[PDB]
Amino acid sequence: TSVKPIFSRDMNEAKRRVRELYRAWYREVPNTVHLFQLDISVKQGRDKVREMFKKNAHITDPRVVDLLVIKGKMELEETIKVWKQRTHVMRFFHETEAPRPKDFLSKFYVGHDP
Amino acid sequence: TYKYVNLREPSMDMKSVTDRAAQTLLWTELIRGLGMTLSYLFREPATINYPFEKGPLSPRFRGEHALRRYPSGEERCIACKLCEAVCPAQAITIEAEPRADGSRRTTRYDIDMTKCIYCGFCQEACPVDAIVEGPNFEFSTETHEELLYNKEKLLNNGDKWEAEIAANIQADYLYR
Amino acid sequence: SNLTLNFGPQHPAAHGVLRLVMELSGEMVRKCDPHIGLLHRGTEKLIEYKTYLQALPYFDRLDYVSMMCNEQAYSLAVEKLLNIRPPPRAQWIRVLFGEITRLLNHIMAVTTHALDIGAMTPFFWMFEEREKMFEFYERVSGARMHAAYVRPGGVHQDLPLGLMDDIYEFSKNFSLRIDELEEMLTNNRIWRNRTVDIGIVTAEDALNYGFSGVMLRGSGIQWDLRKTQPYDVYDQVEFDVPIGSRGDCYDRYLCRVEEMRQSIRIISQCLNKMPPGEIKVDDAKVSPPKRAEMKTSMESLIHHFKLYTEGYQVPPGATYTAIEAPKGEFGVYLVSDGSSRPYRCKIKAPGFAHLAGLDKMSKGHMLADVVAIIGTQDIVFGEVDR
Amino acid sequence: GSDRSRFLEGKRAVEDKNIGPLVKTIMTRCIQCTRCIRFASEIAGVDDLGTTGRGNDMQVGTYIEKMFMSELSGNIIDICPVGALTSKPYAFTARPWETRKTESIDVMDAVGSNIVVSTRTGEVMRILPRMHEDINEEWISDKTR
Amino acid sequence: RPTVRPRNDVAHKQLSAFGEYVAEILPKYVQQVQVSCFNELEICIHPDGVIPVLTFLRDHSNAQFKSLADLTAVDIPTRQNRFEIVYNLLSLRFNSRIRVKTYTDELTPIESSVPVYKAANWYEREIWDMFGVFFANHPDLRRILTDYGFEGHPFRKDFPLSGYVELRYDDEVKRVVAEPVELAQEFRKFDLNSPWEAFPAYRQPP
Amino acid sequence: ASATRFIQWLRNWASGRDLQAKLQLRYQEISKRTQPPPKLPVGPSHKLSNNYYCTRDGRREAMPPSIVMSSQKKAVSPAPPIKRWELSQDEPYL
Amino acid sequence: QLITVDEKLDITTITGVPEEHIKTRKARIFVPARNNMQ
Amino acid sequence: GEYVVAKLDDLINWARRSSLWPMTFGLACCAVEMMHMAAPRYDMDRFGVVFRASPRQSDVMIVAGTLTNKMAPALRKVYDQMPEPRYVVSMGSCANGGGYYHYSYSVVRGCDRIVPVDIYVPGCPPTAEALLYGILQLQKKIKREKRLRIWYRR
Amino acid sequence: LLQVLKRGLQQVSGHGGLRGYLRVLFRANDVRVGTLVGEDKYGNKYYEDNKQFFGRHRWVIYTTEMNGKNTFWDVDGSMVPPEWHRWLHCMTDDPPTVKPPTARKFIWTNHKFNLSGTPQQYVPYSTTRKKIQEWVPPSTPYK
Amino acid sequence: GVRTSPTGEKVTHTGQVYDDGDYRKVRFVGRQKEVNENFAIDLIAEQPVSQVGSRVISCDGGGGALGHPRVYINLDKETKTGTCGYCGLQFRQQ
Ligand code: SF4
Ligand code: SF4
Ligand code: SF4
Ligand code: SF4
Ligand code: SF4
Ligand SMILES: [K+]
Ligand SMILES: [Zn+2]
Repeated sequence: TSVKPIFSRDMNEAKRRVRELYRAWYREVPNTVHLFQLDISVKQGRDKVREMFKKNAHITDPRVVDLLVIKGKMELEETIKVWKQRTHVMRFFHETEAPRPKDFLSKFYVGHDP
Repeated sequence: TYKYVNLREPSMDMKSVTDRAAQTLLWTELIRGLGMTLSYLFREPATINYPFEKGPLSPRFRGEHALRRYPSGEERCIACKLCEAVCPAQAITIEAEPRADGSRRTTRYDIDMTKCIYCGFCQEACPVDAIVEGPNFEFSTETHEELLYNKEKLLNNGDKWEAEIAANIQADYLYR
Repeated sequence: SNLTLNFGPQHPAAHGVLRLVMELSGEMVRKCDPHIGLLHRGTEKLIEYKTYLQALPYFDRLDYVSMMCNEQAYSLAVEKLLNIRPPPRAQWIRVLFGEITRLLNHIMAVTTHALDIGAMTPFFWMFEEREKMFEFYERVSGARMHAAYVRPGGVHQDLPLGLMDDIYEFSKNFSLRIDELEEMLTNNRIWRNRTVDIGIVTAEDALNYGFSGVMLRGSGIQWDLRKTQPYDVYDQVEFDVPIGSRGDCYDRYLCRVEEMRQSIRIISQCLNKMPPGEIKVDDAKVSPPKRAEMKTSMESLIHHFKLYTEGYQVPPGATYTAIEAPKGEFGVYLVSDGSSRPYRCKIKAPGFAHLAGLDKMSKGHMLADVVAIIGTQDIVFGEVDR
Repeated sequence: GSDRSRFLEGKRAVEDKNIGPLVKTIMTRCIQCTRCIRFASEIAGVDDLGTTGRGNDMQVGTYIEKMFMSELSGNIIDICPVGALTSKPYAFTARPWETRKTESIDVMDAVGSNIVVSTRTGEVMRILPRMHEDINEEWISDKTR
Repeated sequence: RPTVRPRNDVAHKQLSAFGEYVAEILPKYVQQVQVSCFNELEICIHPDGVIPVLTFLRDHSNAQFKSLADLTAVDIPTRQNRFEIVYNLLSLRFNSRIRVKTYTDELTPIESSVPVYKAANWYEREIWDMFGVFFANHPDLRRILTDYGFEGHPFRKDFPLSGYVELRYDDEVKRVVAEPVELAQEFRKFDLNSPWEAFPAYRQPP
Repeated sequence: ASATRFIQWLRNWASGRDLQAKLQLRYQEISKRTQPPPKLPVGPSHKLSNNYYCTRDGRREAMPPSIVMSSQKKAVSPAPPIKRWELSQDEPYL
Repeated sequence: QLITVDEKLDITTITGVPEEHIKTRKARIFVPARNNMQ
Repeated sequence: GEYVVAKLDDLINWARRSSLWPMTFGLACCAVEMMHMAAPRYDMDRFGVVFRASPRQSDVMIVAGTLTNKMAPALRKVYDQMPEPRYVVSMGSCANGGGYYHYSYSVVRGCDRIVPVDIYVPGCPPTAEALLYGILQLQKKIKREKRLRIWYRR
Repeated sequence: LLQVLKRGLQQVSGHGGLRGYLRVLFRANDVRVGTLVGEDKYGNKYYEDNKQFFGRHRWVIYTTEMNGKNTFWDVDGSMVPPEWHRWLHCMTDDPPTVKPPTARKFIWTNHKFNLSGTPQQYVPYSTTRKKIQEWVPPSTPYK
Repeated sequence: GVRTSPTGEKVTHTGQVYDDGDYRKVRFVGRQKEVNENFAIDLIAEQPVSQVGSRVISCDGGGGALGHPRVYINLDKETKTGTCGYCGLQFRQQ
């Protein structure tokens, strides 16, 4: 269990980078909504940032966390430098996807998928 | 072995220096370029009068697909699926069963002409000269759906073009 | 200020689309950041789901101005792993059409370079020559561009009777067409103002940045894979390698024009030295048998059946095989796992490393020069993006 | 084997034999390996198959017009190395390279024979045995097949 | 023999001798040296040795591999380190090619070789994009081939051929949208491998 | 081919060449579009004897790589230094 | 210098696979049965 | 009444099919055959199809090559900026329906998922003549338009 | 220069006077006179002139009516029947008047041009029959 | 041997035809159903049986290399003809 680190030597070092990235994303959302003329609000944008961060909250490997931050920074750079277009930003919200059934009965009626 | 494309010393004698000054001030090499375009103005153009005149093609030309018959009218295809196996684009779809007379024949033979890369591997693979690429290239359509050929369309193509297809195969089959 | 170049010119252009994000200060270019992948089509992944024969047409569509040369590179790599050898007549045909392909590429490279700089007329003259060469492609393969003609083991079919006479008639007049092109450009002071001392690259930098082909020889490096690592029958033809002295766009343009002349010189020898014989390896476990044999002999039918369904198995191994393609070193890192489908196929496109050097080469130049530098690299985004 | 032929003569051709609705015989393809004969006698306990004639004319069959209708008869399709014995229900419907194999279990009896279900484009194409030494070896019954 | 590729024992011997040469000079990093039957030399090294080994091959007077022909990766899921990093180098001085290979997994970074070859810049961006291998100290590491916001690394063996999402234009939102992939015709998987062994010389022990 | 003699002189003078000798348009010098049938040769494995496949099996002559060193005197270069190229005698300078 | 990681190796969050195709799929690990036809 | 509307339709249809200014999206190898249609042998200019046309001056978009996901939003944007009437010609298998790269993760399976298409030109690539046949087919499509006839009967 | 003008006048006479000369000028944008090679059953007329350069040495003057369609102004390449398609595209040197195609009973006696965008356009469909047969409940209330 | 179903839709040579309540026949409204009229099963049945002298005959479909792979047909059975498995031509021993 001896491995080469990416950036952080432990979880505490890794969590510092996570918080720094959250700060950058949090401050960027108002500019993104304006630059891309999004129809979503700033609260919706910041809620989306929180949801994406929360889904990875269970990780305990500092190397995995480093990669998640590395990828999150890349995503932020794409947004700030406006390499993304309006469609790329809005892909986080899945507006044209119909809600998919969650409970057993709804899934049972519509198909065979679990 | 190599050669230099641009390793030359301009002469610095007065006569040569004055040749370059004359070129600079009197635009001689620009005039020369005007001579070339003027000569082309008086050349016969290379344009042909399409669709009354057509570009030349060879018997090997790979155009629209067709399914062929024997002289008796029986289909050549015996549903071996070699064309479907080799197709680099997976453009061919085949189903088969015993025909009412016991023959081994297809019940489905589809070519998605928008998946096809018009490579001719199917006609190379076919062991009985059943699927060929014909000489036709003027079959553009107004809808996507019209380019999803089923077996009836491909057999109709064979019956439509067999006169030309047979002669082209006669011309090239000794190279195969 | 920040600026984005347009995807492509407002006239027909066949290089693909590029998103160039640039940083400018006044007229000068300070940073170039090409954003590619606009023609990325996952070719390298698709090949893993194909037999070796099924993957061959993908190479026509990489540098789709140099079709048969890309076919040759892939064929040589598979022949090496197969440990077989194509017959001598096929090798001569491959060199003959390799140089016809070089002419096709250099016409496109030189004339569209000129067309983007504003010199429209030569494109029209020389594309009539390209149209006649498309006819040679069509007469051997039935296709004007994506012939799929050169295959591991040799070529698909022998030349039709009368083709070599027509290639001779074409070649007889082509140098005159080059001369007319040089009359328009070589000594033109406007052309020289757009190219001389533009995009200079040192010999040392060109090597470290991964350059190849004319991008090396323009800087004086004496290197050509047809000379140093010959393949097929290139060791049996005589030709000179043009070498630049200034390492700029003008010298690279002169190198490409002179290479066209040397290609005619090679084609001349190929037309006279063409030997008789079969045109694909006489091993029916690799190359399919003749149709008459397939319809008469039990062994031939089996091998035809198996070669067109499973395909031939290739012994396990990995090779990096490269050729002197018209745009530079074109290679394939081909990994075989012993089956009839390649395990991995990395494609080395010469334009990939050339375009990566656009930022280096454009330093200290103006916006209009960026167009000239892209042209001198001769970039096609099918091979860059794959 | 070699990659070419040097056989310059005409080929033999034999007449086909009707042995029932499950097994189609194209006996010109037979290579006289006698696997079917040995299977019928030893595994199935049915001494109906043999060889008639001699030399190049030796023919596998029943001699008289007879049906090989045993509950294990369909297994001769698998053991025949060539297309001399083929499944009549399956005829012409698929090629092996395009089928997807689902390893499954048979429910037609309580033996639990291990099977492979061959499917193509969402359709069941045939049933093959799956080797299991402790249950069905490499055979299945005709109802299972 | 007209159909058989001829051998070249002279080059096989030269490359073998140079293979030992490199192994003797870099024993800290070199794990294996082999020469293929078609005369290609491969140096298999520990990943820590990327910069020392590449620098040596570039700058040593008996090597002078000044040109990086290609840098790529191969995914072999059955290996503990599934990724194999392959450097194809060329020496114009000695008219020779060498191949250097190392390995890594999903979470272990590899040192960027941009300091040795400027050519490596984009090759490493492509490896990161297509395989997800991280290169330490890379000046500008980011996707290069895939679309912005693309998730996953498509050249991994376990990434599906058609991916997970596909695009279309939606009139209601007046933009191109991304949705889970559905195919009118599923790609038809073929089982092509013959059940009979083809090459005895490569048989693995039971 | 059908240009008047005056027009031939004008475009010859303007271009500075004898264009009429190398016209870019093809006339009757090209091959006929119907040719006699070919009779193509056969390869060297088309023999009735002394032709066993195991004597001409290239694929089966391939071997796994030779292992020179596994982790299980004069210096050398990967090959002799490349020989300096010669100037063309056909035309050294453009 | 190396670090110490005692976590079980898990890369689900960095593979880009949708959750539906991680949590509801059942992988089957097997040696394919010999095709009984050969 | 109906006679005057019928002839006005003929006049405007004639003008539009006689002056087709194309915006070419030269995406991949199909663009090469498009260049050969502009080249002297076919000279599309002789039909009134100009060589160089700005996207805001264009009447027809020719999609000549593979459309990737990365490129699809930019192609739609150019189409949306085209002044009407506007037509789209899909050239080649890739543009028609994905072609050789149909099963790729990065490729749009036909440009008709992004823009309406008027003419599909088959081939990989279609020959320059096959493309010219497609453009001539679009001209006859414009000839059949009855815009004023429909408007009069509203 | 006078001989060029004479050849210009010869074309007017060679197209049956001014009316015929103007007709071909506006239908075909070309007034060249060639040798008549033949006419197919639909009315297309095929001409050759081997003094023209390769490409312009063969051409077809399309019929004014084909399969009930007025093709005086609307012509297209798909109107050439297959037996002439080979000759017109220089896939062969012999016209069907000298090398007629082999007759087969199944070959279309009537060529059809591109039918896209008309009520005769091709419409794809699945040519296979139903796979799974459903159980039909009894038509009586025995329950 | 085309025949029209009760709804008037032609049946193909593969027996396909949309049934009464199948919405999919809406695709043919205002257009047509492409059906090839030359049913191969009917055309091969018009060929006469070929009378031959030998017990074994070979067929390659005619045209030499332009036909199908050459196969040999046993004619011992007198209750039926020998049928070519590629082209459907029939033979009988006289
Ligand atoms: S031409 Fe090529 S891509 Fe098209 S159907 Fe035939 S094999 Fe498939
Ligand atoms: S067309 Fe030819 S290759 Fe394809 S299934 Fe039919 S007989 Fe076999
Ligand atoms: S198993 Fe097949 S090949 Fe063997 S004897 Fe029986 S029928 Fe002949
Ligand atoms: S598939 Fe096998 S059994 Fe059938 S004909 Fe071919 S070799 Fe004979
Ligand atoms: S359809 Fe063919 S020629 Fe056109 S872009 Fe695609 S691969 Fe290239
Ligand atoms: K069997
Ligand atoms: Zn037959």
